[PDB]
Amino acid sequence: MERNKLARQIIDTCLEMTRLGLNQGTGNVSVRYQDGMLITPTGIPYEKLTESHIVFIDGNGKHEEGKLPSSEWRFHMAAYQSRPDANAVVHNHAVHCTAVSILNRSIPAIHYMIAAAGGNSIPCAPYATFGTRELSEHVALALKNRKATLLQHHGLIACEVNLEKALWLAHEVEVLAQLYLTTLAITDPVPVLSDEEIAVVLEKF
Amino acid sequence: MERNKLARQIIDTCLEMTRLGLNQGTGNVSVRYQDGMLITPTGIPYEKLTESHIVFIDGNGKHEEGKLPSSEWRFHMAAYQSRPDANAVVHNHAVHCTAVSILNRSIPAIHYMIAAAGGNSIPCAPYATFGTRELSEHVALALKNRKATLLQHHGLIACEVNLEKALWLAHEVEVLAQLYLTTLAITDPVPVLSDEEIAVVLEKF
Amino acid sequence: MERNKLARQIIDTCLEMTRLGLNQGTGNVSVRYQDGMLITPTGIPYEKLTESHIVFIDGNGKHEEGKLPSSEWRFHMAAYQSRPDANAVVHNHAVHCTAVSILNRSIPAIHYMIAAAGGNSIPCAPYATFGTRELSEHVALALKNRKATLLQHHGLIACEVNLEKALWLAHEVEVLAQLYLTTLAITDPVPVLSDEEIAVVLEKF
Amino acid sequence: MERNKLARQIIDTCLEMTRLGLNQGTGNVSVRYQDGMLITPTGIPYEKLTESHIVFIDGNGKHEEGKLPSSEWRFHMAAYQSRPDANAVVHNHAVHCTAVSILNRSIPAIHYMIAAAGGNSIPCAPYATFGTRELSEHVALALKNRKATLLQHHGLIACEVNLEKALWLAHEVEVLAQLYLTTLAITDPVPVLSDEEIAVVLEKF
Ligand SMILES: [Zn+2]
Ligand SMILES: [Zn+2]
Ligand SMILES: [Zn+2]
Ligand SMILES: [Zn+2]
Repeated sequence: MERNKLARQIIDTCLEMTRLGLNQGTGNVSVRYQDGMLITPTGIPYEKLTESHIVFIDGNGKHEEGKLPSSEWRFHMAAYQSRPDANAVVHNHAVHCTAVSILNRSIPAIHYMIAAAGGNSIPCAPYATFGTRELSEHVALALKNRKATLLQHHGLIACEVNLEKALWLAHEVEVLAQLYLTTLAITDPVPVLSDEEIAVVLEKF
Repeated sequence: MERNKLARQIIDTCLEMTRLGLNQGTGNVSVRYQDGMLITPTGIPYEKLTESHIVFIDGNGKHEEGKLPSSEWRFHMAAYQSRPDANAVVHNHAVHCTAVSILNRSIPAIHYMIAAAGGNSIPCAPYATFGTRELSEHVALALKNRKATLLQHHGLIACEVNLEKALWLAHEVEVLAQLYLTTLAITDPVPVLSDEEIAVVLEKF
Repeated sequence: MERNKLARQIIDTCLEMTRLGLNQGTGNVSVRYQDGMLITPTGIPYEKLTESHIVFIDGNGKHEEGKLPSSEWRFHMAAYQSRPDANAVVHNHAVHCTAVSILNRSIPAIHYMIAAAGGNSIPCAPYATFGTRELSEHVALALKNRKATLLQHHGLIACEVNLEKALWLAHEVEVLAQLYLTTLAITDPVPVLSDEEIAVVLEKF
Repeated sequence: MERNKLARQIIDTCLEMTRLGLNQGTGNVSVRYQDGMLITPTGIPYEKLTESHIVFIDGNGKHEEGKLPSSEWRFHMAAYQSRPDANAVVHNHAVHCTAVSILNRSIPAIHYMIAAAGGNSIPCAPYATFGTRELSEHVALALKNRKATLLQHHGLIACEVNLEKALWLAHEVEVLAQLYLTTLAITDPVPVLSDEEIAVVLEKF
């Protein structure tokens, strides 16, 4: 659990994300570490990334000297304080999720895998300018009882116990997003599973 | 026809499936073997899979010691008992097929390749919680006269004589799914080939 | 211009086609040769293809001994007799083109690249069972004044002077297909360029 | 900043563009150089491109002897004269952008990344035959206060300080295009961010 092993995984998650069709050189990834977090830097294209580029931001919000952390670092810190169990955070502007956040809609229970994020929906937190404390509060309120949330006019945040499951979850919500937009263009509303049905699935997971 | 050759093929089918855009670390593949089947395990990402991870489940539903078979193993066993000719089963949550299963619609004869699954349609079996005996019965009734079926709010099952044709068929039904949703957004109903026309194509295959 | 050099190119065109997202192990490719043509065989997956699998079919429709030519060989021969200038033929079931052939619509002049196929449209020939003489006649009538045509409920045929341009053209018509279906879901009709405008573009090419 | 280093980058941008899903052997790339520019040649498929194929066109519009510059070179020269700060130009026929240019619509502020191109929109310049002086004037007027523009019934032009950012920007506008068409099929108008909101984002960048 050294710093470089964690930094290598961050980078591999970036590469993997790009390969899955979710990143477009616009996302950012972090892990919980010591009293704060390790995050991707702003400005460096993912493919030029080396272990030594990863940035440490302490619990007070102070970042390592001579390194610029991602421009969206503040809602990574908000996630870690709102959800003590989260150890990794994945943010991207995946097209389908983002398109659903532009309609300012929550993703309802159109598929039983919606339970991976913890309930019968994927919420859409309200718009606030990237990098602000106001955006950070909306994110913290949306992650109180869900592991993933849309961000109106912006994209997605997913958190989990490690980077593997956070990427897995991020991908699953982009599939759910795609399903909802594809079915919504044909019929409105979209048929959903009942709350009873989701409660069984939750128990089963 | 040793166990490892069959296990290697299962793994290659997983890899291939992921490369074709159908799997997203959510499907499961099996082959008929001895008195039961060889299936993919639950919990291991496809890329960490080795021959020794594949799980044997006998005809009584008893799985090898210290191995966890996929969570969806019961409808693989239902397929093998409903269709004696099936020797391999491919299940995934391919986006277009799944989107059609959310509208709870059958895929009708919009293209002459619908005959690869054995008739003039791809049915949609009703919803039941994953991993249950009730889901297993719906699957068994849907595969009685077709080689592939949608599963409402869930995804797809395809079966054939070997893994090569089962993957081939699974991919073909995802193309058919895509065609139907793309045309359905423009016009409802979608023009179909007549039953007479499908009967000629069937004979020809 | 030996037989093996031509057979190697056929195979590379198959591989390339699959890489571009047009083939799904359902198309077939040919080249004009001697008094007939060299075509891909039926039944062999593209990746197992070797120079020695390619099939020669003479001008009388007689194929080499102990080799099965593609099941769709007859409209390849129809193309060569209807268009003396065509030296290669590419057929596939590319999703967007096929979706447009299911609406039984011609692709009109929504983009100036429609002139690559020779006019102000990409026609849609009427349905007839694959592999028949009736299908062959519709194809021959559609290619009289165009280098590419849709085939209702089926897919696409493109022909050109060599395999490079036939694949290039096939890809361009799949892009045109995608543009038309994407715009058609928003507005019906789709704005087009006037015949005057297409006549200038034609002259320019 | 030798000529070959610049020629190598042009080629890599072509390759990269094709890998991102934007090019289809139809775009063209240039860099500002000496008194004119270095551009891709017409007729050579991107994968056969070598440093020695790149063409130099002076400020008078005279191209190197025995080399044919792209057929769309004139609006590359128009870009360089309309925007002194642009050092690289990327043009392609990316499907979503092109589909939006067929509806002859501007892309409005549906996402905060619209500010990368310099304002609250991505304009759509009017149609004129490829390769003409009339097309060149529309492009010059559209790039006066934006770094990217759609071209009605045609595709996209993006310019920036270097090739890296010009490709990055071109990709971002294709994502914006996709978002707008996907949301437009569900609801018309598409919710946008207010001008006040975009003014803050602009300041922040
Ligand atoms: Zn963001
Ligand atoms: Zn499943
Ligand atoms: Zn065909
Ligand atoms: Zn162009």
